[PDB]
Amino acid sequence: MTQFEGFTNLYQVSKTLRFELIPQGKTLKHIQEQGFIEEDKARNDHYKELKPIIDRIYKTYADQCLQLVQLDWENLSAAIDSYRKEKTEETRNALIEEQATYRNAIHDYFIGRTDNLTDAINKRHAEIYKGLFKAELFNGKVLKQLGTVTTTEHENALLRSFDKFTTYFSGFYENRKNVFSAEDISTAIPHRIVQDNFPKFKENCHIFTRLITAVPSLREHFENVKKAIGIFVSTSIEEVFSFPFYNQLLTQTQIDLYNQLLGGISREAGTEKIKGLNEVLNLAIQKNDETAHIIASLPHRFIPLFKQILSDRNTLSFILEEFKSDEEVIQSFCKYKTLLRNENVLETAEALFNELNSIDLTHIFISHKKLETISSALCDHWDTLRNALYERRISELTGKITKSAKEKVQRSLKHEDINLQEIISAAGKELSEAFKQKTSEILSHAHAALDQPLPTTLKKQEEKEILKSQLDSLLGLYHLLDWFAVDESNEVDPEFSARLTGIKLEMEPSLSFYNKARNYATKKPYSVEKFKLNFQRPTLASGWDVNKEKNNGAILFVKNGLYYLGIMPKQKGRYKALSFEPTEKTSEGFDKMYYDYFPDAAKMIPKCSTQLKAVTAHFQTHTTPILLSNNFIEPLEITKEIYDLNNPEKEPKKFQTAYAKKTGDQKGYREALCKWIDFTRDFLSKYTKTTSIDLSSLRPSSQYKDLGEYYAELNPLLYHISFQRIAEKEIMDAVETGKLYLFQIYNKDFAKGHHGKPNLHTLYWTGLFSPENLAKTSIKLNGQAELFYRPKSRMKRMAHRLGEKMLNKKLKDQKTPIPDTLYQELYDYVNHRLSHDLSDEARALLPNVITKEVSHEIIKDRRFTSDKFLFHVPITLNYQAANSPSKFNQRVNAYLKEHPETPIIGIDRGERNLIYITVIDSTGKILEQRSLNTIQQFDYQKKLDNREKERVAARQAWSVVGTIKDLKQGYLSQVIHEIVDLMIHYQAVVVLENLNFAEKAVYQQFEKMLIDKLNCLVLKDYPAEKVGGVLNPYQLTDQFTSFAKMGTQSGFLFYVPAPYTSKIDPLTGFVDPFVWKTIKNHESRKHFLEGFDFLHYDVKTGDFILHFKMNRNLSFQRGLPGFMPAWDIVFEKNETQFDAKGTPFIAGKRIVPVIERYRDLYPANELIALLEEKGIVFRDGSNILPKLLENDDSHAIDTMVALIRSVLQMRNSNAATGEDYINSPVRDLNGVCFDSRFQNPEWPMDADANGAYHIALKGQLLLNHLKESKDLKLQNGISNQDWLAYIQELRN
Amino acid sequence: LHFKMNRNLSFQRGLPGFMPAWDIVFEKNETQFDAKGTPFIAGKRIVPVIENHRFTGRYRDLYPANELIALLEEKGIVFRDGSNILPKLLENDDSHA
RNA sequence: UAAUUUCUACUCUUGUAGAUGGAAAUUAGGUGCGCUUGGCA
DNA sequence: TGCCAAGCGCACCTAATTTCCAAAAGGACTG
DNA sequence: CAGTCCTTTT
Ligand SMILES: [Cl-]
Ligand code: NA
Repeated sequence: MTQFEGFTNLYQVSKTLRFELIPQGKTLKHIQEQGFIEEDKARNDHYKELKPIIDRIYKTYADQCLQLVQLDWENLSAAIDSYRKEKTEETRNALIEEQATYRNAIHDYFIGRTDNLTDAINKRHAEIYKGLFKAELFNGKVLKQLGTVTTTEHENALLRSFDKFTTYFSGFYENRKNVFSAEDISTAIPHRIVQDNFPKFKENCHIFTRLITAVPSLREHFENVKKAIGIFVSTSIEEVFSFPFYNQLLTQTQIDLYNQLLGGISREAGTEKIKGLNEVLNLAIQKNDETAHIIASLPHRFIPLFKQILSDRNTLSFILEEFKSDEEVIQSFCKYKTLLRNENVLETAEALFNELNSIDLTHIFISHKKLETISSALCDHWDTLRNALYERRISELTGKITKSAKEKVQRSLKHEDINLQEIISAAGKELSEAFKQKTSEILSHAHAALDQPLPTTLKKQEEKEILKSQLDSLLGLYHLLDWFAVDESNEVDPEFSARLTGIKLEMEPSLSFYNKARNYATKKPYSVEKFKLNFQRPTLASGWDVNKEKNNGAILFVKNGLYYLGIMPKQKGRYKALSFEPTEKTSEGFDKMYYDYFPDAAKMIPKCSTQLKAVTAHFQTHTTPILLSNNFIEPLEITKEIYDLNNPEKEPKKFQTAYAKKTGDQKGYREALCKWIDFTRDFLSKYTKTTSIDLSSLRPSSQYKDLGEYYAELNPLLYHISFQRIAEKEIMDAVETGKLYLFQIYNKDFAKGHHGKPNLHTLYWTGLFSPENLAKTSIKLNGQAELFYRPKSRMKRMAHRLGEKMLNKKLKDQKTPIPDTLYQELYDYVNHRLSHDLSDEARALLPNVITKEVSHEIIKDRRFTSDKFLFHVPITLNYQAANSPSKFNQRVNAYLKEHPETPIIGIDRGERNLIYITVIDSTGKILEQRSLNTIQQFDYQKKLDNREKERVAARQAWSVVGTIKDLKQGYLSQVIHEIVDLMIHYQAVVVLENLNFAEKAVYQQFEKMLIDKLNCLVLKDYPAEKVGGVLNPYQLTDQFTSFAKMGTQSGFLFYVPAPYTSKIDPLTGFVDPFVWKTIKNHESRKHFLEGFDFLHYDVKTGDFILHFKMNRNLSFQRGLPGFMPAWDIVFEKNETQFDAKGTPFIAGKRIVPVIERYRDLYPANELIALLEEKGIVFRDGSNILPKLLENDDSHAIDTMVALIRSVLQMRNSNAATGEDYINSPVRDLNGVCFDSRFQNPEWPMDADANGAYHIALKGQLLLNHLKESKDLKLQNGISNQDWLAYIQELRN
Repeated sequence: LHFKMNRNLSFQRGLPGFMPAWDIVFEKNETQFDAKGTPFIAGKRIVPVIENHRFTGRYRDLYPANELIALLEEKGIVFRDGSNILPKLLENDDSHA
């Protein structure tokens, strides 16, 4: 049978380790003498200047190709339409095929293999493309064929700075292939054109069509917008939304024009913005007329296109020019301030506002657009002023006050500019005072700011704050002046209008200044960055192989449990390359690694045999075999059969499984497969690097199903590591003469005083060089290691000064933390600087604190107070396995069917908890449940919330923002740790919400980290040879590829829909079945009431019972009949009950919305109240519902229905009280209503816990349905109805 | 101490009155003289003496302005510049302060 | 209120516990501020 | 205590997805 | 050239 310990060595996992390098002997001196750090820093800067210049080549060529593109998009449109309407696998595969067709068509323009062009252009293109990813960039040929464009001397100086060193760009080359690729990859121009933007552009066409059909008036409105924007003059609005035009939307310039048709164009701040289509639509919806509803019911928002890869963005909107220095902003603003002084704006403004005290307030108007801003400023609420205006006008109407008249008044207030006399009359003299007070403040602060002198730089935050407040004050005055409606439509006092407009014009630059100052001041300062080291070796540390040591300059050593990196630089003088001679292992010295690798057979074999030039040149005009002798102890035969096998016309090769899919030649497949493997074995037997490799463990060629299976077994044999001893003399002299740079590879696990557990990464590294691993490779050392230099980034400041005492964050408990609010007090107290008497709570903790005097000076941020050499080195684990797994989920599912006792860990994002776990057994009973707001005695939820608020505050205060991703990782690392221990201890499935069905970041980040961890899980404590140790990692999730490609299962991890997991009774499965949106009138509520069979009082219990059949009130339901035909809904007597800990609560309590804040509500009590007010007999046990209905009192009906809705509100929250409970309105089989307030640990302790519990239980649904299934295939999602039916049947 | 009346409404008795804002003043604790000629200390308050928890038999003379000067100088806050003190008082969340 | 390849939390311990896939390229989005036209009874 | 919709501009922070993780063939230099 | 060492490849 299967076993949990059988989840290992299923696929390769690559990782990077990071270390510090400590130079030894005269290494640092030689590095300094040779001036390598400066040289490598200079390369880095040259790379950064050059990259944009070189990028100009790609950007131009790409646009030149994309301007010529003319495709027909109908077929792709159709495939999209098929797969959308019918959701099958065959329609998908058709779209995937079509997608790939369209991509290749776009790509054909780049490579010069498109029929839509002439032979001359296709010849020119292929010629350019042939040189885009080589050093042909740096020669000028590709720029010679592209235009008569040319480069400035400085640009040529840069290009020649990478002479004999163009390989520094060999990664860049890959990044740029990723732009021009035809593959289905995000980085690529074709993908962007085909799978990103075209769907959008298609959808836009559809939206346009449907809109102008429903509402043909829009056609011209849209055309008019285009006229007003001044783009696409020769193209009518119809053509813009036709497929052929999409051929004109492949270049950035045109995409931005398209986007601004949707988007509109802003001018200077304060001026009217030109509206685009999407705004015109929004405006039309917000009118709430008939045209609005028609539009609101359709799709009413065009989708902007994504940008073209690499291309610079353009905008027709106004861009404000930047300040360049502290000095420039201070001068400008200082001048503007002086202008405002000499102009006499504050004294005019004050005189203007005074004018208001004794002038006809009928001839002063307030802008309709500002009425609500003024309300907030001068009144309790934003609607105060409107409402007072409304109510006053209503009171002034003549005749019987119809509803239409009130309607008319409301409509008048939307547009009309209101005079100040009316505003005052409606709101009261209070308003006059609030106005005068506010104008005083704004003038007072403005005056203060003009008098207050400016700082000398903006280098300190205190200085930026001086700048900010002065701008704030001036902006305040600008805002105040902009309160007044000044236009000549209203009968404004002529003087007032002229004077206001005058000082408004003088104040207008405040806007411009405010924005520019912010845009400058909130810039982040150049922080120092580590840069790559090369030591004058273009292929430095590219790969470790003995045969490459003389080119790549990097070797490894071991000596007395310590690890060293050997770098062999190219010095400035003439020196013979350094050679190392082994000796007897007894002699003192360093053990040097001899690394022996033949990379991926699949590529290297053809590279060294079939794909040779001489081979290709021979088979071009010959059919006779060719025998290779060079690097072969005996000659290797290349026959035409073999050559043509790896070099076909046909798209799939005859030995790839794709030829088996495409055709039906299983004979010829396996025959081609055998002959190729045979040939590989012939190569391996003869080639110099492989001939001595024992391949007897390989099987006979004929027994391999796929080529991958073969290469999977082969590659593990083609890598070996051994050590030989070099004498101390050779090494020390090499260091002495500067022919060797020797560094200790270091982390804190190598400290003299290290005496604890090592970092996981240390364990990987030591496991890598362990004897077991050398004999049978589990961990491989990979090439492409990198060395970095990181300059000091902080100043040395010891966290101490003299005889300071340091206060442990935890008590002698070594468990209980000191409150955040008390720490500084206790800290200042134990260092005798409190400045006041100690608080009572501090004085209570005082006896259990721990202090440590400072004997040894430890440096804050020490690691960053001096330059460091860093080293990144990649490794691969589970090396014996294939590179990707096969049918990983099936293997888990197989294991699960044979292990029905498997427990489930539900994980939930909560409302009051970041993450909440509930572990269930295989019978759906809770083993454990807890919030993970606190781990290791630290409240991460509080720390995170505080840091998020700081970051907002920073943003608003033009202060340094900083990062929160580090704190998030800190937290999630602890969480991941605890989930991993639970999984291992329980051998359990883990179940999370699918987020496709706020604080969704912290949970998304979790998902990622959890999977990455479970892809390769090593537990420090476990021995190396035990499953879960370093040489046998656990692999419990499927190999992560992308979130895009992720399904509802990744091994032991499962995703389930969140709906109906929190607001659901744990004992019955009951959910509120009603849609309260559809209960809105006296009519709807009364039909709703008529649907219930009875409501009657039970004198025994004190409860009311309301009987409902699920087949009634369908109009008001969500179409989820679940499993139960009826429910007795219960109004619980509002009596005292006691929880497990002995704390009381009131049964049946609800917490309902107020929005003042929430209100306590006792339904049963309130029902009795209603019935007693109405005088309706109920204590006999009679049906109350006919009597409420026959009476036909609408307020009694409303109340009753309001009460029903409350009773059905299971979840009841109040942050203030910390209540967040579930109380079910229905009795379980044993005749009791669930209440989390009882604090029974068998059940959910709160609402968030209930969530996790049902997350877990949805997983259980998947495991139960898997068992019953005869496949190893998990069902695709869970419909809400299936869920409810499941859980309701189970519980009852 | 400036208070807008359309503010901190959670602690108000719901009696806005007529005025929008008040400049609450901590009067300097200097000597003033009544008409008869008797001296008194301006700004003086008479507050119950409180023993731990809730115990109040006798009363005591308090001088708010001077005690504020004490509290600021304790914590090294500069105030004779005319600068706003409120942000500085709650910038570090000192419970005593 | 300190030590780290680096991060978070710690300090019996000149260090502890857990985590940690790098580099390069690209793209998408978020938060904040400013502004525009509108909406809310 | 006022938010919300559609959108334009600026600052910076965060996340997702691609390539590589190489010895040796190939050939541009450089006396 | 013949060798060296950066460039490019499967
Ligand atoms: Cl829910
Ligand atoms: Na450790």
